[PDB]
Amino acid sequence: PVARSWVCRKTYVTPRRPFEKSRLDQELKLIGEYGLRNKREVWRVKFTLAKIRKAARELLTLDEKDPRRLFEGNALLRRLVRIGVLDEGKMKLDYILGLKIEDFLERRLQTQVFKLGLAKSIHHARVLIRQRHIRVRKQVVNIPSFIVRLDSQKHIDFSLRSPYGGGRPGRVKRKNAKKG
Amino acid sequence: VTIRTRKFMTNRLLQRKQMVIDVLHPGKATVPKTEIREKLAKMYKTTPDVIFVFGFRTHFGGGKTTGFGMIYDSLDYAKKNEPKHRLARHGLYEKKKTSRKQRKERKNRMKKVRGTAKANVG
Amino acid sequence: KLTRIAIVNHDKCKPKKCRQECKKSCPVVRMGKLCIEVTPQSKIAWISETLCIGCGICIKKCPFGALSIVNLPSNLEKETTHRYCANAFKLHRLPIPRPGEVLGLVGTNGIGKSTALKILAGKQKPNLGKYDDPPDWQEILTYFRGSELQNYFTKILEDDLKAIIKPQYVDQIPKAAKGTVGSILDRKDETKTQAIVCQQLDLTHLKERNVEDLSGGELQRFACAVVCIQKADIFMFDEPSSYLDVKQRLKAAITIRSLINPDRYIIVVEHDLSVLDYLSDFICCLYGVPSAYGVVTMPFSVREGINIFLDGYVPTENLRFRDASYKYPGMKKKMGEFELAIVAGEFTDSEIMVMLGENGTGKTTFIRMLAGRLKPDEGGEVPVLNVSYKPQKISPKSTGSVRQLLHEKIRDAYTHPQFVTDVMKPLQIENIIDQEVQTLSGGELQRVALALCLGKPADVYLIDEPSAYLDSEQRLMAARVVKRFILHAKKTAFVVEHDFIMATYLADRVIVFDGVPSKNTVANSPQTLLAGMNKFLSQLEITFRRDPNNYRPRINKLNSIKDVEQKKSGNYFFLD
Amino acid sequence: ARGPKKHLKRVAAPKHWMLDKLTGVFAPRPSTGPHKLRECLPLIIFLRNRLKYALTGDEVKKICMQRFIKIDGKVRTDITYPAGFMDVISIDKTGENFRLIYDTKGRFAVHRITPEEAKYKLCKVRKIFVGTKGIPHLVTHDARTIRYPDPLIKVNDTIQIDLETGKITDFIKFDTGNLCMVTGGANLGRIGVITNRERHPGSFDVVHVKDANGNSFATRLSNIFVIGKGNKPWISLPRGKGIRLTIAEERDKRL
Amino acid sequence: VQLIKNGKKITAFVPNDGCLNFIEENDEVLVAGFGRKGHAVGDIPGVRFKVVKVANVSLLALYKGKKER
RNA sequence: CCCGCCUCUCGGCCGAAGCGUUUACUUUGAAAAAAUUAGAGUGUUCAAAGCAGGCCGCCUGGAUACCGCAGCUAGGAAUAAU
RNA sequence: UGACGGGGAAUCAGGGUUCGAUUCCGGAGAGGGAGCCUGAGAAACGGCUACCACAUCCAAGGAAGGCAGCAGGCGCGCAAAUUACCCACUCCCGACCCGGGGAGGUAGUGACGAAAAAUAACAAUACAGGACUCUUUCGAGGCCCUGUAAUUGGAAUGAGUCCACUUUAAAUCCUUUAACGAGGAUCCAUUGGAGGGCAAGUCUGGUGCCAGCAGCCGCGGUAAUUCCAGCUCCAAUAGCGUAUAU
RNA sequence: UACCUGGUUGAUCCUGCCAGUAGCAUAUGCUUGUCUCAAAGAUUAAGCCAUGCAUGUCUAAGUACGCACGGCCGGUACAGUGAAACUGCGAAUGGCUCAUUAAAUCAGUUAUGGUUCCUUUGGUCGCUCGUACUUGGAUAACUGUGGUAAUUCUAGAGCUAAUA
Ligand SMILES: Nc1ncnc2c1ncn2[C@@H]1O[C@H](COP(=O)(O)OP(=O)(O)OP(=O)(O)O)[C@@H](O)[C@H]1O
Ligand SMILES: Nc1ncnc2c1ncn2[C@@H]1O[C@H](COP(=O)(O)OP(=O)(O)O)[C@@H](O)[C@H]1O
Ligand code: SF4
Ligand code: SF4
Ligand SMILES: [Mg+2]
Ligand SMILES: [Mg+2]
Repeated sequence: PVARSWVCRKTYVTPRRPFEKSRLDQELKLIGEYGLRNKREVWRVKFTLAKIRKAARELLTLDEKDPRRLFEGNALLRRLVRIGVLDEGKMKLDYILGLKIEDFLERRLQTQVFKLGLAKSIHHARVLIRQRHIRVRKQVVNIPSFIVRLDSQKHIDFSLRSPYGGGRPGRVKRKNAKKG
Repeated sequence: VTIRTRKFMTNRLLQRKQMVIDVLHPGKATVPKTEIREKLAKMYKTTPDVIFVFGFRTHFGGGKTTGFGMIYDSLDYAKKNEPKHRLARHGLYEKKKTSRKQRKERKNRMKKVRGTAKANVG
Repeated sequence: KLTRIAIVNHDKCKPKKCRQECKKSCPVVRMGKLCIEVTPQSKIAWISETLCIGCGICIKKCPFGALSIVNLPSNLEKETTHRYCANAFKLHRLPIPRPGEVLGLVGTNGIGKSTALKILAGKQKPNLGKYDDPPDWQEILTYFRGSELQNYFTKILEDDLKAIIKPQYVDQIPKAAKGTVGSILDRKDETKTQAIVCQQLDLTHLKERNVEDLSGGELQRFACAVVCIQKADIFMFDEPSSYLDVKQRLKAAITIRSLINPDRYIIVVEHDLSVLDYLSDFICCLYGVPSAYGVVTMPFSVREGINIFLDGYVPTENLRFRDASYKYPGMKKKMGEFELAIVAGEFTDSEIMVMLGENGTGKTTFIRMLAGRLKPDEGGEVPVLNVSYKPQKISPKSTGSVRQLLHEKIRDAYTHPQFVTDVMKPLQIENIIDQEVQTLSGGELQRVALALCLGKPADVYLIDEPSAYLDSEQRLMAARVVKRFILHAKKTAFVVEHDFIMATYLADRVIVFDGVPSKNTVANSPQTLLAGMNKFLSQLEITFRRDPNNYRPRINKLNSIKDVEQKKSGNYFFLD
Repeated sequence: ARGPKKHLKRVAAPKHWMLDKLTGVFAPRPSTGPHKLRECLPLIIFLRNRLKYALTGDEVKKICMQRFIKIDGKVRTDITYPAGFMDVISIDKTGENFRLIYDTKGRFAVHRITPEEAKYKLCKVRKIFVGTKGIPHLVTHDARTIRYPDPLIKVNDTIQIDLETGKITDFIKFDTGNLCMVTGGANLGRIGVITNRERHPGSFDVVHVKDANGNSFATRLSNIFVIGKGNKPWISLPRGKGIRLTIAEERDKRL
Repeated sequence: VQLIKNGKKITAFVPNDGCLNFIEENDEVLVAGFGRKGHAVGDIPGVRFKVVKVANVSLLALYKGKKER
């Protein structure tokens, strides 16, 4: 008898056919475009889109005025318009199934630091986030997989304690600015 | 540097005021609790060793620190109601160290005798 | 990894009726190297001790299951605490001390029993078996992590529990101690009790003689006083029955339990083990190969831990560490304080004489005047030829190794053969002949000094105190050494003993030292073994008794059913 | 188990106490008392988790041994004393009074009453019998035994007692047309006016209710507690007034 | 191999090149199955066991030169 | 999709009430231990989790659904047995 | 029966199949069996009485036993942790705000597993590509981009040492912050593979049906696409390989 | 994501099984920089166990003549703090494991109208027509003599209480 919780789940599904060249080709293209580190970072986004599509694929076989459909479809489409991968007009449940896997990779903080002009390449954006430079409305974020919903997409700035922000430049320059 | 006090409950049963401290210290380390007690005692028109704070967690990123603090009516209500580890953080109290295993061996050895001998069997 | 050995007991192993399934199932037999040799015309299976691999196949294939698997000890290097030097002794474990009770440590000599005391007293930081790169006290305190002792050593490091030891080498103390017993004991008391410590240890009759004045018995009991008055919590008593008679051994045992406050930490280490049932509450045990490695066992109780050790098989492990269970007139000397008036007694050849004394009775003055020294009265016998003499306290001063010292300074033309097969081969100084005599501990020092005193030819052998500084195992070895030597050399010898089991075994003839202990003395005319012990044990008012199976002399409780019914008939020991 | 139990784990506690999972292994077992084990609030829950007058569990004891807390106008030193369904929990150091009333989610609310209102409570009369030279007795749902009742009172009625004395002021008869509250099962907390009772020999009787919104439910007869006469409630009600809104209208009200 | 656990005798295959020479007789070896779950094939007849360890050092560590006997 | 033209004892223009061959089937309703599982809310820095939290003393969450079979219930009476 | 039952678990299109000793509930038992005392409550074993079985001390007259409680050792095994700290918590017991709790909380060993995520980034120069408004072709431009080179460069930062805070019974770890801390950033990522199945050599040296690889088909008998090595590459990546249940 | 691939022949279409592929748990091999969670003597032996520890308890309110401390600014039953022992209660919950057990356990369901229930919370407690201004005997703590090698063994002598 302990005061604990053992509740955990895995968040990726390893593919069945391991060496199919088309699967290796498309996921390596996603790794090289979006600045992911390994294929588990692709499979995790495939798992969250698969869970979303399984929820919509479960709701779509109901009569359209059953109240579970009318409540949970509105909640699921509201979360997808809130994170920004489904646009504001087309909130219908048939438009969940037209989500491509590149929607959730565009809303990561690494891709939204590269697309908002705060880095010179996407790999510079991930190494800028991981070195505690990027903050989102006065919370310093060290997670490159932070999915920026669009009431936080507006506030993306450099840190107040960073050399490319406010001041106090790092140990390389201040050892370098001691010459004598 | 800056104290903000979240939700405030004045508690007439245990004779105190209950609040949650916000501490903004954006260029500094986690501030000591003595400085928080001096700032809040300057805020609430009371003396600084009738007020007791605990549990300060600095948030991630260098930002605010948020914990609890309670302001008593007098020091005698503090000596009745406050926990003895929290008074012993102030030097008002000290515990006698044996602490648990020599007491247990003295408890299982004082069962072997009877009479006045329990005092003179240690 | 421990070596496992298959062990057969004699009972329930009747080999005629169970078709010899142990031999036919063994793998070592099924190449033809015979670890098991049985037949159906037999009374027992015999499993070999160096041909058993210890793999456990023979145990399950037996109809009347008689076969056990039993560890034999080895170099393990598993949870090592301290190793001394390169290619040197390795103390594997640390003993656990306990508040308010006495811990005894029994075992062989040279196994590390004094080294365990120096680590638990703050006197050594152990290097964890690493002698080049010693870890310092922070990382020592993370290696006893998860034990009691990384709290207990924290009390040592801030000196919250003070540790004073009694030294094992008790004879050397007046070299750093100058003056009188009254001054050197009483300036360092730091508790002004001064009343129990002498009366429980038979003192304040020795307090205006010098600290250099005492013989080895009185030298021993002074050091038991100097630890006991002191204000500390951690006390270690190194061999406290060395140089003492049986009556003072009980008084030393009682005073050690007078050092118990329930916050005090007392551990002791004994080799006598007939006052150990009156001295300790729990007993740890030290097995191993001597001076190659020693490990401490778990603590067992007083009556329990002795009978475990005497069979030599530890039941909490499965380890077995032992399979074995012509005329002289009487005279007056007064050195400076008191006289000894010897009564003129007879003397023989090819017989043995054993002095039965007390702590200051005159044994180490009577063995000097037989060598022709300190003779103030007219008469007293001079022997015609040169004499061998063992000193009580050997403070050696030598050059180099013992092969210069034994083998080329005494009998350079040797008397082997036959010298070594009779005398030297059981005495086992051929292993330590490489080591110099100056680095020696007290067990080897006593053992090497006997080799000259037997190895000298002379007519009367003055031998004193062989039971100092040795363990219980090689104290019956010394008895067959001296009995078979002098009754085949046809000469006679003076042997001087404190121990009860040694003095009972040899003795042809008995010289008793009567009178008041250390204030006026008389050495009596030589009596027999039967009346001589039974008179002398009436001077102790202490009665002995054989345990019936391992022949151990045990002492009766003072007024008991066995004691008063033995003191009635005056048989203070049956069959001397 | 060779006797009674004395402990109760946290995940086996009632859901409506709203406990955490990680504060500790155990939950407070209610003491044996007037109210049942699944249907009560102890004082240590009510002072520590609902009102937050005391943060840790020792301070609820430091509150209660100073003779501060009245349960039904009686000073209660047990910190695990069960209270529920119009026990009037009255604290006189701060002058507040609380009545334990289910809100429409099914949980015991912090719902405040007037200092003029805390001299009475309601009680469902569960057993009517005679005794001992014809003395009629009456047993309420919190096990108050009252001698000499009004002789029209029958089982499943509601009486109103004075909390100082313990004597019946007036009573409500069980009918259609009275306002009702459920102390019950899946429909716990809903308030409506009674429309029906279907009477079965040998089993639980089902009573159909119609709400202020007009949506209807039915529960077993042992779960029906009459609040008032007519459509007039006799107590202070919670702020939702017992109307269960669905998850759609509750989201729209939170919007 | 003769097993300690129940005393039956099996035939096991010591896998890699030159891994016969690291074995003394009367050693503890830890014997695993051959990979086909009770059927004995490969090109080796009537042998379905292979050796993983000898005297608590594994044959990969002995074989690569990472540990010694 | 819903009801109507085409049972009787009797209680304040009948709510109430004497009862009619059974069951299988279906649809609602009661009672169904929480934890886990789908699931709503909420930036633990994201997440796995957690039941918290929010605004300059006040406001507000700690929902819900499914839980097969057997039992209980009132609406239906095609298809199936008697 | 390698059977405690259930809430449940892993797989899963729908159906199924298999597992559940295991933190919640319910049962049963404290070596095997019995039989009882007290008590509201027991067939109690951190109670008693014997028998069986095994074991400890003995002055051989007698005495005491029960870890399937927390730690620990023996043994069996492929196979499982420290004889640590404390009642701060969550609660229980008591005559009780006040004492007690190896119940519990807290640390330690811990790649069973689960979530996050480092191991470089950018700018030069040189070379090669790309498309080019110019250019039938030689040849252009930072009049535009893409990659490489142990060929340079000064910007960022944590691993880590470690004053303090803060946490907390008292420490620790996390968070905050002060000083040190990166060129080959030697602060050097591994485990299996390259005939097909199955993404990746038609390379260089050895052995010549021997040694061996090979889950299957098969390779090996002097141009081995498979062994033993080097180089290159290619999956997975702080992990992956093998054995058995499924 | 409701999926297949190599292997009988000189070649083909098939029945067919082997081998592949992906989870998952138990071990084991090689490996290792950070950080939040986190199983862990079940499998074989419900086999054996050294040692410490795991259940005790006093309020204003059952009984104090232990100077063990201590007031009385000292003269009376006892101030007060209180070790011990008597008394009352708890030790029947918690913990641990899965050996027995296959209509047994257990689960939903229904019943006690066929029974008990310490404790809490309300009722009842001049309902009875028949030395009280308070009654008796002891035994513990304590004092004193001892036995037994050995135990949380207790025996004799002397005191004194009760919510015994
Ligand atoms: N130098 C001296 N000056 C004065 N007195 C001395 C001197 N040496 C010895 N004594 C006294 O003479 C006596 C001689 O002691 P003795 O030799 O009998 O002891 P012992 O027999 O060696 O004791 P044990 O044999 O028990 O060790 C001692 O009691 C001691 O007090
Ligand atoms: N500095 C040292 N150099 C070499 N050997 C040592 C050293 N210190 C101790 N030893 C060894 O450790 C052992 C300690 O023996 P000791 O403690 O005297 O055992 P006991 O006292 O029980 O007879 C000796 O055998 C000795 O050889
Ligand atoms: S051990 Fe073997 S040989 Fe000896 S008696 Fe038993 S069965 Fe016979
Ligand atoms: S232990 Fe091994 S070698 Fe010895 S008897 Fe048993 S099977 Fe034979
Ligand atoms: Mg020694
Ligand atoms: Mg002497």
